[PDB]
Amino acid sequence: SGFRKMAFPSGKVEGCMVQVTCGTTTLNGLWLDDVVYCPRHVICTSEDMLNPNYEDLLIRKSNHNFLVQAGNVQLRVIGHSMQNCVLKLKVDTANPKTPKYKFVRIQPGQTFSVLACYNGSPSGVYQCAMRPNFTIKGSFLNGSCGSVGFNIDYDCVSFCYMHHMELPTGVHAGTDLEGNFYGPFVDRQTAQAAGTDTTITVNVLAWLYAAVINGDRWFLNRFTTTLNDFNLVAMKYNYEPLTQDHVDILGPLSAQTGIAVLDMCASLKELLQNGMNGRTILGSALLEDEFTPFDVVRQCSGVTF
Amino acid sequence: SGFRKMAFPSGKVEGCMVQVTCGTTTLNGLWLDDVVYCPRHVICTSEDMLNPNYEDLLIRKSNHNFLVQAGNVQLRVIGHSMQNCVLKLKVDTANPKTPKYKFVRIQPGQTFSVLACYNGSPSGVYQCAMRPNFTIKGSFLNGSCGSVGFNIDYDCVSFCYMHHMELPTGVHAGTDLEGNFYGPFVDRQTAQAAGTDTTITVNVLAWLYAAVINGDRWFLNRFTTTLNDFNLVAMKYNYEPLTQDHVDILGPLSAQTGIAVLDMCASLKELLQNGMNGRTILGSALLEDEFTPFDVVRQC
Ligand SMILES: O=C(Cc1ccc(Cl)cn1)Nc1cncc2ccccc12
Ligand SMILES: O=C(Cc1ccc(Cl)cn1)Nc1cncc2ccccc12
Repeated sequence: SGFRKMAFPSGKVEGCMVQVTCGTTTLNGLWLDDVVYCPRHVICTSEDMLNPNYEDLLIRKSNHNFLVQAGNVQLRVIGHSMQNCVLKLKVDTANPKTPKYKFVRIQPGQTFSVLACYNGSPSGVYQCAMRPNFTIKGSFLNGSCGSVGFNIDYDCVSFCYMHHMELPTGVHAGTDLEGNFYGPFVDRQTAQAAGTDTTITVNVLAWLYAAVINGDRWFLNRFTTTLNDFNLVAMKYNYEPLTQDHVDILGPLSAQTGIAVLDMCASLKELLQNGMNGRTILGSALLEDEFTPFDVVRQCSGVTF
Repeated sequence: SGFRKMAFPSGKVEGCMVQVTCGTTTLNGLWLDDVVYCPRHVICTSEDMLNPNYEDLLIRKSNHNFLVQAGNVQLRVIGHSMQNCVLKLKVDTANPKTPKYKFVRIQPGQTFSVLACYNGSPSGVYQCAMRPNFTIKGSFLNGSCGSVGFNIDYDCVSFCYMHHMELPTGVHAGTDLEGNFYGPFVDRQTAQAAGTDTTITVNVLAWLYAAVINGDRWFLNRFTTTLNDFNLVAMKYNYEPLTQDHVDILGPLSAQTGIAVLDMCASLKELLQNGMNGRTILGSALLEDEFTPFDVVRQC
C-alpha cells in the first residue's frame, strides 16, 4: 500500500553528470560514450543571449575554451559541434559508467524523472510530466541548465529532456537530447510565455485507478458516459481530450479494479462538476495528473531496474 | 523557481542493494563494507510470526542458510549476528561501491528518501517524512522489506530507516540501521496500531516560507500570535505542538522573507480556519508537511 510520486532510480544517470564551463558560464553536461551533451547557450554572454548567432559564436571557440569536469578529473575536449540547441563536446575519454541508453522524444502527458544538477553534481531527483503546453513544472535554480529528464526501461536509460531555461511564470523549458525544444520556445533572452495549460485526462484517470487499488472508492458511482459526452465535459474544464488510445491504455487498470474506463470517466465528470466536497483522494484535494497509466501499473506491481 | 517533493539522488544507495534469502523468505539487504544489513524477520517461518523468539530461531541458522545475491553474484556469508531487529550478515567481499556513510536515528518530522527495492533491485525513489506517530506513509508492496530511507549531506549517505512492515492502515513501520524500531512497534504479526497521526507544524510553516520565497503571499495576514495561543488553536486541527526549538529552527527563513515566525503562525491559524477558498499554495490545495526547514533552505 501507499502511492507516492516516485522517480526512477537515478544511479545510471548520476554516473554521466559532468560540469561544463565556457568562459564565465558553468552548467551541466551529460557524458555518454566519448561525447558530452549540454545546452548550446553555454557559449553565450548575457549580451549574446539577447540575440544569439550560435554558428558565429561557436566558430570563434576552440576545444580548449570548453572546460569539462567529470568529478575531480578534467576531460580534454577534442571536438565540438552543434545539433539544434545542444552542444556536443567530443572528449578523449569514453565514460566508463555509460549505461545502455537511447535518446527519445516524449509526448505531452508522458512523465519522466529529473536529476537536478549544479556544477556537474546531482542534488535531487524528482518526477514530473511534460505538460500539454510543453513546459515542465520543475524545481530549478541558477546552474541547473543541462540537468536531464529520463525514464528507465528494463536496463536502458531513455534520455528525454535537457533543461535549458526558466520561463517568467516559474515553469521550465528544455529540449530532447537531439536539441529540439519541447514547445514554442527558443534559447534566447526574450519575451516568451507558455500557452494555457490543460489537465492530462488519461493521467488523472490512471491516478483514480491507483486510488481504487489503494482502497479509496468514495468517488466511484453507478454511472457511465460516452467518450464523446466525457470529452465535451473535459473541454469545458480545460482537460485534454481523452482518445480511444487512452481508453485502451487504461484497459489493464480497468480489468484489475473492475471499473470500466467510461465508468471511471463518469466519476471524473462528477468530480469536475461537483468537486471533492471536503474529501481527498490519495491524500490530495486536487486531481493528480502526473502519473501515467504505466506509472500506476509499475508502482502498484513493483517493477525493478 | 518551483517547489517539488524532491528525493536525494539514489545512486550511492543502489550500489548497496542486495537480495537476502533465508528458506522461503526473500527480502532486501544493505551491503556496506563486508556486512549486509536486513530485517531479522527474514529468518521467520509461517507459524513463527506471531511470537517469534529471534535468538532461538537465529541460533538454529548457519551461514550457508543465508543466500545473499549482489546483482548476479552470490556473496558468501561468513558470519551472522543480530543487533536489535536487524540481522547483520558478515560476507567475504567488501562492497566496492560502499559510499561514505553513517547510521543516523531521525526524529518525527524529519524527511528522507526511500529507495524501494524488490529482490535486491531498486524500483523507485520517493521522499517521506517520519510521521509524529513514528510511521511512514510509504509506497511498498510484498518484498519491499529491507528497502532503506536515507539523506545525502555533503557526499555522505546517512541511512536512517530500514523498512520492516506494513501496518493494517497501509502505513509503514521500520527501524533505524541499528535495528531500533521507530515507534511502539515490534516485528511480530500481533495486533499493532499506530497512534493518531498529526500534522508536522514546523514543516507546514517551513513550506509556507517556501511559498513566500517563491512569490506567494495571498495567505499572509496583519496578525501575529503568542506561541501558546497558536498551540491552543493548532492542537484543535491535530497539528503537532510548535516548540521554541521549532521557532528557532525557522529563524533563517523568517529573516530571509522578513516574516516573523509568530506572524507566519497567524497565517497558518487563518488557513486552518478558512481553508484555501479555491486557491493553492505551491500548486497544492492542502498544507504540506513533508518539507523540513532544512529542505526548504536547501531547495530554495
Ligand atoms: O534561465 C536560465 C538561464 C537562461 C538560459 C537561456 C535563456 Cl534564453 C535565458 N536564461 N537559467 C535557469 C534555469 N532554470 C531555473 C533558473 C532559476 C533561476 C535562475 C536561472 C535559472
Ligand atoms: O508487512 C509485511 C510482512 C511482514 C513483515 C514483518 C512482520 Cl513481523 C509481519 N509482516 N510486508 C510488507 C511490507 N511493506 C508493504 C507490504 C504491502 C503488502 C504486503 C506486505 C508488505
